[PDB]
Amino acid sequence: AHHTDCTFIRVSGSELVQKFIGEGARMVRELFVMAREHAPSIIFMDEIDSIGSSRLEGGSGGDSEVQRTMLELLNQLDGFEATKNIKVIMATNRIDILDSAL
Amino acid sequence: TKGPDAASKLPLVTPHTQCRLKLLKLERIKDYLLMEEEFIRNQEQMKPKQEEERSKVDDLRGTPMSVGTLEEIIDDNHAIVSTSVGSEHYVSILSFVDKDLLEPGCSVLLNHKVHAVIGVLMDDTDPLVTVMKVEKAPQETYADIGGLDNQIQEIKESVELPLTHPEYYEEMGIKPPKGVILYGPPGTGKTLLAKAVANQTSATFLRVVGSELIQKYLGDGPKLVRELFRVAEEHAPSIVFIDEIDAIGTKRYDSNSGGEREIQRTMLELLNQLDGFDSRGDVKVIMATNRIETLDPALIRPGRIDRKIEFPLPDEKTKKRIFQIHTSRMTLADDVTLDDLIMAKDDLSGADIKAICTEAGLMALRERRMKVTNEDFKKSKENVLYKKQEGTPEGLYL
Amino acid sequence: ELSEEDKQLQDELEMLVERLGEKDTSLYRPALEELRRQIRSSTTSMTSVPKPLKFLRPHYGKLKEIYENMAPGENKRFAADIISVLAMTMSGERECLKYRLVGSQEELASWGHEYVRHLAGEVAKEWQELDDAEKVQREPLLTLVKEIVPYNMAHNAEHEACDLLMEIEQVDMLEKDIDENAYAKVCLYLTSCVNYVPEPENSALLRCALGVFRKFSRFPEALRLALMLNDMELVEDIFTSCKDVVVQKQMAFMLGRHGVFLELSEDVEEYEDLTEIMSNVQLNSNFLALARELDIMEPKVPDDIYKTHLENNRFGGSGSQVDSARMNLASSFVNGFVNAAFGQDKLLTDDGNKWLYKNKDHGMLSAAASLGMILLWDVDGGLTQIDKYLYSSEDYIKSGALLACGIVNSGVRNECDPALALLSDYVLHNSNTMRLGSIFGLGLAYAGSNREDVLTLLLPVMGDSKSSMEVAGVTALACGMIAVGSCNGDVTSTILQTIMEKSETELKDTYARWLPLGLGLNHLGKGEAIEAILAALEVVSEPFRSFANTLVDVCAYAGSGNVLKVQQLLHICSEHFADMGAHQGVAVLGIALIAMGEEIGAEMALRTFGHLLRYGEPTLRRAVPLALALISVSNPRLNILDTLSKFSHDADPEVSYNSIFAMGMVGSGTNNARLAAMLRQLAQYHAKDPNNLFMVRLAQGLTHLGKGTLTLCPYHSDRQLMSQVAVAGLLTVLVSFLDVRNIILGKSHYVLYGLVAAMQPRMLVTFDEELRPLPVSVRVGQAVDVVGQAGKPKTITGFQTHTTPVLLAHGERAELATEEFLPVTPILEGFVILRKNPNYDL
Amino acid sequence: PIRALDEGDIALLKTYGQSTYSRQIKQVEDDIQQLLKKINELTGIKESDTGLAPPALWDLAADKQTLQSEQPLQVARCTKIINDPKYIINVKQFAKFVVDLSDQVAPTDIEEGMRVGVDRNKYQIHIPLPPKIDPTVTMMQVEEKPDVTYSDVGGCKEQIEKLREVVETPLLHPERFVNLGIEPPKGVLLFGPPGTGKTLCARAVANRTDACFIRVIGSELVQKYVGEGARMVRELFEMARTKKACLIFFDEIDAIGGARFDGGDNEVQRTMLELINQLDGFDPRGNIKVLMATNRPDTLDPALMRPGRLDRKIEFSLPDLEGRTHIFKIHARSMSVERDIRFELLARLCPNSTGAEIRSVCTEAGMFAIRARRKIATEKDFLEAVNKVIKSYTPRYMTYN
Amino acid sequence: RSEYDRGVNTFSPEGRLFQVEYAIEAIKLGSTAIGIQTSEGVCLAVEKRITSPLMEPSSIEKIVEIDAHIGCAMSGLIKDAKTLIDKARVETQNHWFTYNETMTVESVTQAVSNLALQFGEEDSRPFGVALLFGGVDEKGPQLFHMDPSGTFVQCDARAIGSASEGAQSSLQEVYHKSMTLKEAIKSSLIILKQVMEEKLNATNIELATVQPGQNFHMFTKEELEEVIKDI
Ligand SMILES: Nc1ncnc2c1ncn2[C@@H]1O[C@H](COP(=O)(O)OP(=O)(O)OP(=O)(O)O)[C@@H](O)[C@H]1O
Ligand SMILES: Nc1ncnc2c1ncn2[C@@H]1O[C@H](COP(=O)(O)OP(=O)(O)OP(=O)(O)O)[C@@H](O)[C@H]1O
Ligand SMILES: [Mg+2]
Ligand SMILES: [Mg+2]
Repeated sequence: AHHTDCTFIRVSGSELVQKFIGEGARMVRELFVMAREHAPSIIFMDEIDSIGSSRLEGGSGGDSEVQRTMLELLNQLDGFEATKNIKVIMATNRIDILDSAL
Repeated sequence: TKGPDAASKLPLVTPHTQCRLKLLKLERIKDYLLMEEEFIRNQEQMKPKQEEERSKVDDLRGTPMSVGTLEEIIDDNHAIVSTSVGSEHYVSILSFVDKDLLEPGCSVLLNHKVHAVIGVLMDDTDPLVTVMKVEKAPQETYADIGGLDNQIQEIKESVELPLTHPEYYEEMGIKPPKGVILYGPPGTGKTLLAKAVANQTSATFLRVVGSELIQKYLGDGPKLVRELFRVAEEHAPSIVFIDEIDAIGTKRYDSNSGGEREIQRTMLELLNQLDGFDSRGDVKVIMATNRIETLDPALIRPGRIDRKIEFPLPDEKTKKRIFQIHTSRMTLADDVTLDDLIMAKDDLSGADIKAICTEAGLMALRERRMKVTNEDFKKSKENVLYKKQEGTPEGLYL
Repeated sequence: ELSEEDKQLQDELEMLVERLGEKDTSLYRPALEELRRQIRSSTTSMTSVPKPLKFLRPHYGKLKEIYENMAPGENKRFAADIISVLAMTMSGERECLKYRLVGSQEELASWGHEYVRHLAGEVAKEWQELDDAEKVQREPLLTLVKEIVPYNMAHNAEHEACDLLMEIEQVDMLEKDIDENAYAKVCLYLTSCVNYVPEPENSALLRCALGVFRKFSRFPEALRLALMLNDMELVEDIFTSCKDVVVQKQMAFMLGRHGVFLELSEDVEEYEDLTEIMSNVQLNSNFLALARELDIMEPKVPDDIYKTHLENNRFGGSGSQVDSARMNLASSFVNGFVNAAFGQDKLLTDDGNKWLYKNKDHGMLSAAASLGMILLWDVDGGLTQIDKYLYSSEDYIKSGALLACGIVNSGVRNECDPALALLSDYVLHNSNTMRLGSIFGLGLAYAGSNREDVLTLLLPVMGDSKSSMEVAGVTALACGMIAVGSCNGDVTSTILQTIMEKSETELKDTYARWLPLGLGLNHLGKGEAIEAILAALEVVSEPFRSFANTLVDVCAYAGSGNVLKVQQLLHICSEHFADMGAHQGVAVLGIALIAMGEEIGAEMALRTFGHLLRYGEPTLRRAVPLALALISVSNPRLNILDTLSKFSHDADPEVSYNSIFAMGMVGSGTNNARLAAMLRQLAQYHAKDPNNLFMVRLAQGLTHLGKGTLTLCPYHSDRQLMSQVAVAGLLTVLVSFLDVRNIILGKSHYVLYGLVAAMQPRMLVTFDEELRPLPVSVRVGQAVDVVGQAGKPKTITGFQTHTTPVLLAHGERAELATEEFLPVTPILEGFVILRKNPNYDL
Repeated sequence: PIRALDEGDIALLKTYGQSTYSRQIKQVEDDIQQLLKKINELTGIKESDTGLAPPALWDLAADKQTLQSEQPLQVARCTKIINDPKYIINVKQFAKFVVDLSDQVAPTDIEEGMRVGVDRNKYQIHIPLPPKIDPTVTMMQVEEKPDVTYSDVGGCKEQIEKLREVVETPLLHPERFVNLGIEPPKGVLLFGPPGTGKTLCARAVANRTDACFIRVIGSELVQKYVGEGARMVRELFEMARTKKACLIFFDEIDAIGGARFDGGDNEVQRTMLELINQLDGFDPRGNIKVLMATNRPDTLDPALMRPGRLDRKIEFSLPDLEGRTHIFKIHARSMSVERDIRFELLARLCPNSTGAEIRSVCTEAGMFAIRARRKIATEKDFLEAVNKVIKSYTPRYMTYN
Repeated sequence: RSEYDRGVNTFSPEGRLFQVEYAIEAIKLGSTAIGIQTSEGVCLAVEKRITSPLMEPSSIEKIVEIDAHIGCAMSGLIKDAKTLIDKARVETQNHWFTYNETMTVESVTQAVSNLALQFGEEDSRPFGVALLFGGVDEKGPQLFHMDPSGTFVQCDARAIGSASEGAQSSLQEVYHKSMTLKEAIKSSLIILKQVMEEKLNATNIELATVQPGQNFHMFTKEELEEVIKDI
């Protein structure tokens, strides 16, 4: 972030969780749209363990909403629309817990 | 009618390699582009009645013109229009408005002062839906997929062939499959086959994430789904691609949460639009999920998703095809025997058979070489295959 | 920074360059030698950045001055070589080339691959900058190319060699430098680049390609390029140059498919068999066999085609009892085109005369023509079935009978030529219509014959002032069709004299628009001999002068793909002023004509035509659908069909007529269910206006032509072999169609039969050397390349193993999936001779 | 030991290589993108269609006369009449006003509870208006019979007979029930595995309903504003009561009829409670036979499932062998199939498959027959389709025999 | 049902034991077997359902010799069928030993049901196999059908296996009391061909007959072709 000469949007672990359903996905979409507008840009997602954990089934146990935010992020980083000049750095301990899609 | 609003795309250049034939092709395309630009720039400038009627209509209309909802039609020159703030106004319908389109629920255009109806808003599509429409078709065509032939054939028969050659289906008497689900491990070619279909297809292509269909407000989700499918129907031949379906298609279960029950309601609206009362029309739905066991059985039942196309991890021939596809641009050396990496144990996917290529290129850059070598590829494989931790049993079985 | 070896090398190199300060005996030679060794070792390695080159940022100005002053021999050359290698990276273009030119020669390969590529680029740039004023600097560049070309040949650099050779307008070196292993790559590259590169360099490139195949003895491809240039002597020479009987048969069949009939010599073995094959007399039998295989031999009824049962019969049993002349003509055209080429029909062969009597003048003429239009490619049977109407009670039916006889013979040539004998005593016949029928019969039967007897007989027809204006236009069209794409000198002079002798008062008429049609048809595909034509046409007064000039210019460059001429046409269209609108209509048609040459051109012309349709004026909008139909003939592109459907309901009538005709032409023989449904819906919508419904039925007939077994594409053999007769007929139909009310819907409904001159089948029937039907497993798919410039035949995809015969749609290519045989011709279209593979053992 | 790149290295990498045509091609591509953007901006309109009638249709200069003379009137309902009489009018949400009629209207015309127009300045009542007819509720009607009849529903003779006894027989022939003193059930809950054919039976009933058929869209009933869904349910049931022998179809009733829990759904729960009292409770519903469908009956609130609101609970079980054969014939009637197709074997090879899977198998057989250019689908095509549709989605079968 | 169907010891609200019905469903996954009882004798026709040409056709057992006069047809689990067939053989041999007479088909079916009845009576799971017992006894030719529940009832012509419903429906139409062995065999082969996925030939069906006087005769490769020739 110091020697970057480039937009360095930061995202913490729980900033994309949100309470109201669909707020996480909307926030991720706005973040990526803003990064593309300010392109080039680097998105740092510290503690990606929060959102991006191994996917759990439905039912009361599953978190679901964080799953939707993670799916939105997955499509954004690699989906129908390919990002141009947007590099994502995610730092997270326990590499083995992150789902095998992120 | 409002026929397909197909995405625009420039023709494809075959040489790829920077040969003068590619230069000629690009020069010809640029010449035609400058041709169109000059023609349309001269038209208005070179240009020197209806003006009176337009001026009269615009002077009667005035600005700004409010957009309101028509609640009822009382007479042929009177209607009840409810402004955006919820207040109903008994406004007068002016002559210059086709009474045929004036139906309850339509978005009427009203004078700001007298509120007299002056026009009917046709599109009035939800802005969160008009974004989904694919205008610039992705450049990834079918030649950009290694293998996945059976899958390509199935997807073509579902979404591509029916438009181009409907004779076969009409004569056979079978309605072409109008729903396909793409499921398989991550990085197999699901979104790719979708991008290729969108590129080749001539029908309007709508892209969704399975997370944008969910809205914070209670009734915004089902209404957004209804608006999306109505827009798809408006353009008769359409393909709707709901990637990450497993975001909202999770198995319905008794949830003590409005969030979950709202998501379930969105899924129910989706499955009601897909196959329920009233026909779906000529809209084809393509869905992708790296998890099909967690989808509601109703959503993936025959009738809604008619072809559960499977996308397995690439085999030897498919892996060799994805190495040929992702290394064609690269300037490979003479000793690069890709078969060594192609062998693998069982778990090399396209993403890797591409990140491997990118890593080989970067390692060639490290040694200041633009031509990769076998050592570079082996190092890139060793560096980029570190995905799974164990995923294996012990030395029990013989 | 730098590493230990890095700084050591940089310091050593700085010391080496510094030792070039003063002029002791033992410094220049050792320093120069060591610099040469280091540079050669660095560059003659992997593409790694040449550390010696990167470290080399000294100044050679003192080195250059010493170079000029001392030792103009070896030391000067060594300094020049080092400086040129250095400048390979820096921007010393002129000096970068000059230091190698005047430095030590040695050899380009000794330095490095990238150096050779840079030298080739430098040579190309200098040659472009070097004009013809001085040839002194020309020879050194030729000498450099002499070695550059073999390097690219040896190190798999065919693309670079071809680019360098055709960039310096000198291609003949390939005539000797080509190799057996690389003839395919060079041939494919030049064939691909021929279309996109303009004249006159296009002519030289085509001739050099011909030379390449001739040197390699590639006869089919050499003949292909000879057709490219339309050089008849080249075709005759290639015919002479064949020693192989099987290749002889295949080439004769291919040239028959093109429609260019060369006079055969009895000396050639199997003269009778080759002539009969190239006259496609048995093509009727092959088509009937294919129809039997597809079990679609049963004739379709126009009532079934219109699907009147399915349409919402709002007026039941009362709204369909009126048989007007126009709907009768439409139904005749349908029960023609649809059932055409099958040689049978359940309503036309048996009830022809009773149905014919219900028409008036032009309508009955068209019905009589469709009489034979039912049976295409069946010469004797068609003539037997049509003679009864040829002896019809009404003498006016005779013209339609002649039209039907010509259409039956259309696409098939008989050695004894019945049509000429029939018309010999009738061409001078006083009544206009019967002579018109005879001439059209000759044109359809003898499409592209270029037989001097027909032109000589027509010359009295041209000089027959007694003939009416419509007869004059028909005669001009027939004389053009006889010599389609030939620039017939005698016909050229005849039409020239006729048009100059033409009077303005009798020129203002709408029927005077066919004379430029004939001029272009004779001069179609040859744009190097029309400047004098336009100069002569300048005599005629405006505004007809402008229309004639534009049409002649367009037909001069038919398919040449000239960007500049399309630009001039776009300029003409862009300016808004009838005849002035005729200028813009012919301009749009020319845009389509020139753009049709290449896929990129057509795809971009689609956007340009849409833009000028949504911006254009009534004349431009009217001409737009015809241009789209010409661009994508028998290529039912979904986008083009969608745009035509969008504009089919336009308030302007003539726009609707043109859109419906374009729909019919584009989907010629496609049997598109979506297109058929669209046409049915349009027919239901236009049930009130007789003309819109009539031409909707016309579009249905064109779309169902041959029951999906006939294609009107003017191109062949992977959609590149343009059909001269087909293209000429297409231009005639289009020019007659820009004004529909007077010609198509007026007193000249018989003009639409001109397009039948372009009629051709699409099929994949495979035979054996004996020509018997030989079934074989054939893969079918679209020819879409998945590689770069590897020179592959499009890497057929969408494979579908099918047993021949099979149907190949527009742009659809199938390959001989069985290595048991090797085709005489690389393509797989129509009927082929499956040569049993000797190399492979069962 | 990896070393970073320098400026000279970058320059040589981007120069030492292909540079005779690379620069030209790159510039051509960039400028072609620029030209495309320029063209798009130059046109960049796509004039949006507005409801402007053909020029001859309006051609009116008196439209300005009516605009200047006529005045917009706010619509409000007279809650009470005061006795010169005074009228209390509720202007929807604006405020409550006590206004008096203009001379144009007579006092007898305006009655309490009638919605009347008022001028925007003084709020005087100028004209009465017809009672509100909700646009969404009115569009919720069918008014277009779907083209699926009872002959297209196979394997459900008992279920179809019960459905007709519930929604059709009591309406067509009330005598058979009145004579024996039998009150026909007013509701049916079609619960079964997804794709079994509940919606098809609903469409058939709507096709031969010969009455008012209302398809209840689950989206509209769930509204953004609090209390809007209950209002929509109350308007729909009133519109059903105003008609004679109406039929309401609550498709996917599990969308809103979830089990109450303690905010959760809350608002949807309130709408569900509104439908419950409408269906059963004070103020008898009337001649409104409610049709509900759901593939998950266990999530419904017990109040909605009690046999007082959904009197007859029809179970759409997986078709038996005869049902599967009839379904195969129904879906293969149009298919160009050969005459020797043993539909019994195809029925026995789909052990537990609904009608939707049978249709999928038929379409797959047709597609297989289309793959190889054959216009007749032989029984082998059907067998392959069965393998692909059911079996697709040996050692295990080794034990069985 | 999910909470009451996890053991033969639990009673469903109907009173149904929701584990025996699952055994019947399991028997529904076997190859079709048909048995017709006529005055002349009893005929058993089945479907081979060969999975690979490498497997020995005689290895898979559908019709077995429980005794010289009673034949058994298997349809369902291989293990349960083998155990029940071995128990039937042992019971027949025990009856012959103790009583010096051939046990009646009814007696052998009762003995096999006894083992099919200990489905959890404290001296496992129900035997998921249905056996069609056909043979001739002192009462004449007979055919007996058994289901995993242990219920056995005399059947004139019973079809069990994958195609039980259709085979039985057609048998009802093609069965009469006065049939002879030849016509019964022809009808059984016709029905099997009707309800057989693969075209009938000599490698996918094994036909067994037991007539009075003669013993259990299983048609051999040559014999089967002779009968399939006309059908
Ligand atoms: N079979 C393939 N052929 C060619 N390229 C491939 C293939 N599979 C993957 N790729 C490349 O890798 C990328 C990742 O594949 P794709 O986008 O289809 O993933 P996906 O299957 O959608 O996975 P996810 O579940 O993460 O969305 C593609 O965009 C493409 O560039
Ligand atoms: N019993 C059946 N007979 C014939 N066709 C059937 C049958 N069941 C389903 N289909 C076919 O499947 C289509 C879709 O089935 P339908 O929508 O009726 O299922 P459903 O059980 O109502 O679905 P869900 O429970 O998910 O709401 C029908 O339009 C019809 O073509
Ligand atoms: Mg994806
Ligand atoms: Mg339903």
